[PDB]
Amino acid sequence: EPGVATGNGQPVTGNWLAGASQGDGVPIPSQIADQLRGKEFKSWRDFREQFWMAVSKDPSALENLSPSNRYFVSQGLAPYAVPEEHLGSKEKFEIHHVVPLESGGALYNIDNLVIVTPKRHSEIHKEL
Amino acid sequence: KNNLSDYTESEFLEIIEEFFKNKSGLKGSELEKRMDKLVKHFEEVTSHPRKSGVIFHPKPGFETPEGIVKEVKEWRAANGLPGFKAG
Repeated sequence: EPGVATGNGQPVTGNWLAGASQGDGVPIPSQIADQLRGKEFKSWRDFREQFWMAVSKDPSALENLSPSNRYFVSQGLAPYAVPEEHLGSKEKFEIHHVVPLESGGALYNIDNLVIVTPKRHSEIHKEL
Repeated sequence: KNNLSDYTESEFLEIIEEFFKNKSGLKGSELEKRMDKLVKHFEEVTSHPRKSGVIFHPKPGFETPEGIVKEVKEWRAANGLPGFKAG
């Protein structure tokens, strides 16, 4: 289902991907939101690719990623979290909606998106 | 293919380099599913405890394809496991 991205994100800089393993995830940085807001996406898969590609153009994110993860996000691929934050075969950083569409969050609302590790995602689910 | 000992060091390095460049030429979902396959294959044949962490979260100095291969070689030698094909 095609849509249009909205939202301002949240202004924090540094290792923002370090918060993905803590709390209920890390909100999307404003400078990332800037690249996505006002753009149209043909599918969620399309948005996901564009999201990481935007992460790949962000120095605040690149500097805290390994050369390998830097290449991945440059190709629109999700980066891999540390082994400690894996969940079996689930290893990639994940984009997740804070509130689901039937509760009733928006599909391309950047302010409704957070990044979480596979481990933290399971821990979040258990707290619900 | 099936085991690490089936690989020469140069052949295995060839796979690792794909985690830094687009060798396949694939894009989007097809590229990701190939890299998915390579990651899980990496973890399978090396049996390294840090799994994909060797690639995506390497120790300082071992961030490059050469470093990744060297970490694999060193760890397997330290655990009395068969190394790469010669050579």
